[PDB]
Amino acid sequence: MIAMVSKQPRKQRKARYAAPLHIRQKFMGARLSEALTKEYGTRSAAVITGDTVKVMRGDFKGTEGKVQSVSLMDGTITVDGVISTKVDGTEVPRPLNPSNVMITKLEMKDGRRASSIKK
Amino acid sequence: MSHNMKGQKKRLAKAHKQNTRVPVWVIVKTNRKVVSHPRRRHWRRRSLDVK
Amino acid sequence: MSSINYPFVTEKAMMLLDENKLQFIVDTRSNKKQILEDVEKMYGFKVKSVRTMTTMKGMKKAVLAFEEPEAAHEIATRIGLM
Amino acid sequence: MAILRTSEIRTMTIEERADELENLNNELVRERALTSAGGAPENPGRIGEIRRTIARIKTIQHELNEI
RNA sequence: UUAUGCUAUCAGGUGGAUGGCUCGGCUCAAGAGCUUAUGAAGGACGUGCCAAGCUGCGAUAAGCCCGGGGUAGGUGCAUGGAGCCAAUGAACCCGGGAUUUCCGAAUGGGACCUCUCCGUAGUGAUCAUUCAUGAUCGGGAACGCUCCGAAUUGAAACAUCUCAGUAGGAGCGGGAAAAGAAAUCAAUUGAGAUGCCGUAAGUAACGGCGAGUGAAACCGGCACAGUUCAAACCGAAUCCCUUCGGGGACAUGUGGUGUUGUAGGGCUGUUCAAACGUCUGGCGGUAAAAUCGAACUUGCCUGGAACGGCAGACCAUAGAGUGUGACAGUCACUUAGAUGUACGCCAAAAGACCGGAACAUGUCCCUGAGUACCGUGCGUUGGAUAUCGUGCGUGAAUCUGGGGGGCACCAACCUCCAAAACUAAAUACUCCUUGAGACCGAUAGCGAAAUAGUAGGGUGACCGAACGCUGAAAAGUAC
RNA sequence: UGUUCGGGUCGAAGCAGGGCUGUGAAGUCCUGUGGACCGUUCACAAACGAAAAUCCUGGUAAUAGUAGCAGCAAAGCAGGGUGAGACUCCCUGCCGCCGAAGGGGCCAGGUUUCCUCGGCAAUGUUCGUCAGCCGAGGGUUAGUCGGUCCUAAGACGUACC
RNA sequence: AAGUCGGCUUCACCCCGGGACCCGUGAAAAGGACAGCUAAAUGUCCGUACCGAGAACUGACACAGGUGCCCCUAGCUGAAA
Repeated sequence: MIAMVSKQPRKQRKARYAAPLHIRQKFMGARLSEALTKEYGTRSAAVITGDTVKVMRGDFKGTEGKVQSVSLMDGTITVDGVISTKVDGTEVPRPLNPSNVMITKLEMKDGRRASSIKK
Repeated sequence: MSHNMKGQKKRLAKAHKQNTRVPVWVIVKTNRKVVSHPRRRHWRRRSLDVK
Repeated sequence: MSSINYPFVTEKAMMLLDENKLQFIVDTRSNKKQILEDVEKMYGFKVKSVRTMTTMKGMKKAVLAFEEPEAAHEIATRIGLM
Repeated sequence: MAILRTSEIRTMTIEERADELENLNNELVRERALTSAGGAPENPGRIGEIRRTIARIKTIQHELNEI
């Protein structure tokens, strides 16, 4: 969150860079699918490790997979199937920005998830 | 064999254990971005301003 | 406030076990009386004497000579040294 | 999970808390003694979690007026 | 094959300019504004599994506990290994607690030393008429008040003067401080606390009358607020502590009345009746983290990657902006606009309480002393025989009184009542918070885009750097 | 900066070289390189233009493979090892230095240089496998040795002034 | 492995005593002794490595300087260090 109090690039980027962890949680937001947005009443939600998302920008547009990992400090997610093959030949996962993906299936093992997404 | 008190010897010990290189794992963690250190010194140079 | 930090396990410190002495890193604030009483409370062994030095790491080392034979070995086994 | 929680500490008794504190001190002594040999600990986080559990126990004790 | 060389270009090395980017700096505006013996700021030492610096923390040591928001990750700068923690709701943020070594106002004594001695376990020093207890000490970017106080420089030298009550010093001290309700300013007859701004005005005034220095009143504004003692009259009718029994102060006067100028108050008498103010009360505002907040991630092309081009679809009280693999109102955070919020702060209705205001009468009483004034010396001032201060000397009056009206005295007229006390607001400043910017953009901008008052230099007072950038992703080059 | 009109991943700025225009300050374009920003109309501003200051900061030449590595003090040689590499590190022998100091003990001062293992990018005036260098680990034990106690010249604290 | 004996000398070290000089007349206080013997307990804290110098200090240096010195120094020659 950064209000129109400060329209200065220095203050916006400082706020993003020194955002606390509870604010970096909100940086993991991604667009919900049409069904999910209709059945939740919100347009976006935070990507969580486990739920299925479709990558819609980058080299891996259209791939659906489960979030393997989430780094809040990096602001990145790790999705099943989104990998870079390294000079060894072994496959490392390529971190993605959550704004480049779209949630298609939500993980609902946590009862707090509904109010987490909205309200 | 100059004679130090407890605090003087403690401060000399602190200086001695400060006089160490940055850990290799620290260098790896910082990606060769923290390799240097301001408290490196040699014993036969400008002495400590500690004692 | 316990004066004893932990048993000190180096070659010279392990050489004490064969003469029934045991070496500890202790709080530098504490003195020989406090170290003796705290060790006696900690392990239930009567301490015959305490020798103490200060190191260039800023630590204090204490070699404890016990009165009961095998007390050093038994404390080392209780801690997990032996 | 951790060694023992705040609810567990408040559930135990005074002597139970003292006994657990003594056991934790013994484990900390043993682990610091192992680290004294230079070799890496078998559980690097074990030492720190023991220290924080000891701090939690002491804080509960001070709240409960034991110390 | 002409070497050693010379000139030009090209390739490469060194180097780190240029360009671009920038979580930094600087300035301005709006807020907010004290803290410490219940041990502050600052420093030393310790504290991490591998941890040396910084940062945080204090032997419970990059941390512990409780409540709220947040919810799936976390383990600082700083994605390395291995573990640990977390759905018993962590991390993080807001509030409240605990722990909190030694030095340090530092305060049992001493400190060469940050420790050490006695341990009788510590009210160190100076103080407060109950000896129960209480106050002061140090710190704070600048600002505020009191006092002490240069020279360079200008005068084209220099001494009065100027520089300048500046620089610097000492004391005190808060969120502001100081001042503050005329012994005033006026001028023919008026105004009516103080402060600050504008103007008066480079005027009056001072001045080798040179150079220069330099007001105030009136008037226009910001903000507005008035009062309490001493005494006269009464005479313990009071105030404080308390273990609620009592104790302390107090007739050398606690308390009631009273507080001032075309005089006021007291005492005597008559009348009208009681305004301001203090307390209770918490309607309602303000108010933590924080919550919600529209509308595309559609086709083709280019591309590693669209936020681009060309078509298409939408929102707008939201087209400020930032991030996202290239230019994004519709991808994310946001934004416009609404919500919520513990402790607190202000706060209206409605109640409890001391009480207020006129006149008549007058051989009546009271109304601030080394004070006001004056002589002389010195400083300061525009203050000139007419500024203020204070050293010495001298020194009054009491309402039929006293002071002022820019030399003294006389007279007239006008004006006030000192020598005791308090008092919000308008004002100053910027450690700090927020915002903004024809500001700088890494030799600039703070010295510091910082492991920066650091490395380093000086015995010390003190002086003081350099160093930003892989890439979309380590995919950090297997064999 | 306001404002008008634009360019750019089908490659902006910058950079090296070149073509054209303009008297010129300069502008524009081409090739290469570069990888994300840049111009333009009318106006307005300034921390606005460098060849000079024994200018400042940084970088880097000629000097130049030059001086120095020569008084210390007679300084090494043979053989055998170690090692990828040996005048320079280790052993034996010979030959030498100091020998009322260059040996021994210790104050102040230093502050880990002490010991062991593993190294040689820098340091060592050459080399180096060696090392007071680099990295890792270890090492200092007191009733009797000192401080601690006492007071000296003389400081410091409190009180008074 | 011997490990037993004698003699000489002896500084620059220890004890003791004498003399001379005054011109500096050459410290103080703690402590100790003079009434103690026996038996148990206690004796805390700090320093302690190593250099102490033609390479461990200081002079920017592994610097021909300087830095407390020793109440430290063996045989011959020689008065003798």
